[PDB]
Amino acid sequence: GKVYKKVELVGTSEEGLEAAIQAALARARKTLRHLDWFEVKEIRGTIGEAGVKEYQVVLEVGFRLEET
Amino acid sequence: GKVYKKVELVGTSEEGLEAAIQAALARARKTLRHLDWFEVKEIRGTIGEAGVKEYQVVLEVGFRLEE
Amino acid sequence: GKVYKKVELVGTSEEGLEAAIQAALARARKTLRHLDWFEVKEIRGTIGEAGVKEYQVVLEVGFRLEE
Amino acid sequence: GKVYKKVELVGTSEEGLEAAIQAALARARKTLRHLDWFEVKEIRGTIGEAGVKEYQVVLEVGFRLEE
Amino acid sequence: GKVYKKVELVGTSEEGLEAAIQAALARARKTLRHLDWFEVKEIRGTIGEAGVKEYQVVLEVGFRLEET
Amino acid sequence: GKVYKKVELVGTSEEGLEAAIQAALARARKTLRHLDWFEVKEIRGTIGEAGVKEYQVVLEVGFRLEE
Amino acid sequence: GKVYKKVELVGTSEEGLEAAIQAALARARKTLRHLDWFEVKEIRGTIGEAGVKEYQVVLEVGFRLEET
Amino acid sequence: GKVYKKVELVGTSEEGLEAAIQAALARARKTLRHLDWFEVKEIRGTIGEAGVKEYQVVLEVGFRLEET
Amino acid sequence: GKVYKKVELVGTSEEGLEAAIQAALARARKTLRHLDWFEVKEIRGTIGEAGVKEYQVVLEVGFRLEE
Amino acid sequence: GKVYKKVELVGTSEEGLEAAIQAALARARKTLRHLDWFEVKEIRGTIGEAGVKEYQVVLEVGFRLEE
Amino acid sequence: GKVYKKVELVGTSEEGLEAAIQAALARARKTLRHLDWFEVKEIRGTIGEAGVKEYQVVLEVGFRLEE
Amino acid sequence: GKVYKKVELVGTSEEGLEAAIQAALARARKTLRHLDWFEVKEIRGTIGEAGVKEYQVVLEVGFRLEE
Ligand SMILES: [Cl-]
Ligand SMILES: [Cl-]
Ligand SMILES: [Cl-]
Ligand SMILES: [Cl-]
Ligand code: NA
Ligand code: NA
Repeated sequence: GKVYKKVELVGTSEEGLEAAIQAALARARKTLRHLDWFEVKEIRGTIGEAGVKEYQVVLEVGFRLEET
Repeated sequence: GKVYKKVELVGTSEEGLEAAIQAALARARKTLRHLDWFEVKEIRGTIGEAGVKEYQVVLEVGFRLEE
Repeated sequence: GKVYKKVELVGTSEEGLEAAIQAALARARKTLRHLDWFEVKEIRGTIGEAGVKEYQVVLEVGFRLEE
Repeated sequence: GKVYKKVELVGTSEEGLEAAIQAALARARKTLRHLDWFEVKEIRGTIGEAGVKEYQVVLEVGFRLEE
Repeated sequence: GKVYKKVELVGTSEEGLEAAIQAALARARKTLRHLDWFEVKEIRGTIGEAGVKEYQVVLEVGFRLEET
Repeated sequence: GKVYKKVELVGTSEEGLEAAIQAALARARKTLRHLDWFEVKEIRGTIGEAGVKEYQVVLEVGFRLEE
Repeated sequence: GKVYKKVELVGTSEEGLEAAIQAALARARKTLRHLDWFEVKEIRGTIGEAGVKEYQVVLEVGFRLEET
Repeated sequence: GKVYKKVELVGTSEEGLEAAIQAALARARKTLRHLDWFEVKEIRGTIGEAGVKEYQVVLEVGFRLEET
Repeated sequence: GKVYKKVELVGTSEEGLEAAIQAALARARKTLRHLDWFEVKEIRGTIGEAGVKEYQVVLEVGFRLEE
Repeated sequence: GKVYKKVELVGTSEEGLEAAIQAALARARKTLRHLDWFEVKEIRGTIGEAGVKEYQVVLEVGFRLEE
Repeated sequence: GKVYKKVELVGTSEEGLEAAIQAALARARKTLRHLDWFEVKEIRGTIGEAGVKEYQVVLEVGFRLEE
Repeated sequence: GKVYKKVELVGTSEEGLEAAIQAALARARKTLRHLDWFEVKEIRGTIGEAGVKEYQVVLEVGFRLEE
């Protein structure tokens, strides 16, 4: 029947976790069609003088493949 | 001694991770007594036109059992 | 030497596990060349009134990269 | 707002994997409402004179909770 | 064929691992029928002035379900 | 009390999962005594022109050791 | 070449995940030098009358070691 | 240099964990030479009317292989 | 808020599992303050002529940090 | 902020581990831009008459995506 | 169809990783026939005054079972 | 009675895996006494113009504690 594909991305953001996630999805939408779900694999980040510099969320984005 | 039980729930929310966790805890409080701790197992979600449709957090809720 | 690539697909089917795997592989053949092997990562599915609605097999497909 | 609950069951059958899964779902449908999805956690079984005696599929059944 | 259900419990005890396990099983038999097997998932505990305060054993208890 | 041993085998087959499992158990029966249970660890396979060429199921076979 | 060390901390906060993480990092910078990155290992918490009492984020903090 | 081999065994005992472990080692000593170490993989068991019927410890036994 | 630290120790003992855990906690108490909880990660050991030479339990010890 | 993508490759070589890794990176450089980091997931290989025939290293290559 | 067996070995060497793997495989050749592949499970070692004393590679060796 | 402690380090080197491990052990020897063993947890690295820029090996170093 239907077949999906999953790509692994790493969204980053200085705002927070949800922001990093949306950042990855926003870019995914530019080149991938039929985005359906995502799964968080890792949550990490860089440290600056004020604490967290950047949040980095590693996630898998699942999307439906078309006919051909 | 004391004995606890753990149940696995998946709280959802279009707002955020904390909201999804709270949603699951809110519902848990209605039928389970002595809620003590939770452990997040998975974080996933669905995608819509604006990006994240709903955040889904799989978590285990531990509570103390009576008698 | 030789270098391979692995892509993650999710084949579905209402018939069974083998069918879901085949579905994923059939679509893979359309856009990928030199498909060599697959590894099943997860087996899950949706539930309907008759039980299993659709079986969903998450798998990795390995194929030889050209050049 | 929505909240789901997952329970772990072990379906068994002498027929095969799919049958063992259906067996667990069939029994689940008797006491649980709004069955949505299932995840296979382990596949094991017992051995008899003719090979596989009984297939045993440990799976999680997710279902939606009423507010 | 037969169907089983597994529940996750945490048995505790100041005496030891075996005691913690038994404590969990003892309570399990008061509300669950047809207990067949258990599986240890975690072993943790709290620390007191004399070392271990209480042992905590997270385990899954498997029991057969009645077709009703 | 009693003691068991577990060996890891990989059964293969062009027909399906159950068949690959059976193939491993069939061969295990020829040199091992008191076979009791099995656990599936991995499910993988090779790809051919028609899709799945061979299904490969890695499993652990548990058997009682004699004293 | 360079060598790094990782320490495991648990930051807590009644506000949220990002806050818990920052709390851990804030304390980390008082005794550790050259903090470079962090990795979330677990997310758990305690439950109170209003739901989440406190969020607990277990994380690893990586920092560069000084050759001395 | 040296090469070791690991076999997986399941020791059982009604006494307790340590007992099940020793049970597996005792039998291992009968047919395997140069036993060096063991690693516990799983701890499970059966349930009887008095609680735990049998403890079952799944472990790997490592031993040194000889010349030929 | 409060911040904890976790250290990983491997307590040993020729007596048993509980003893090995205690051995690690005893030593921990000498240089670490505010010990709160422990988590067992691994259970292994060495083998001698009488069977188990020494039990080794890898565990993490969590304690609250000051200021 | 920025977004990265990770692809899974398997580099192979008859000489060793580093060589297999390099082989994967060499090929990755031909079609992927902004390669930043890699992570080794698995190390396996084939066996021949002289021992190791080919070393196979499965790794993830992370690279920055352009906007 | 064909059935394979996997045994777990631990090769050691003071020279390096590849050497430890080869050591395990060389001894394997002495008593096992039809060695086909290996999978590295762990990489550990002992420490001496000069740093690494011996590298120890835990691996699984797959081979075709006869008949 | 004996108690060990494990610390997690990340050794780096542009030479190779073994070198990165030695780098971590070398630095470890400067502040830690009774280094006994090490376990490799991850192998990763950075990518440069020529392929691997720097190998990074995350490992745990076990050492014996003084009573
Ligand atoms: Cl791709
Ligand atoms: Cl329940
Ligand atoms: Cl430290
Ligand atoms: Cl054997
Ligand atoms: Na948040
Ligand atoms: Na004990």
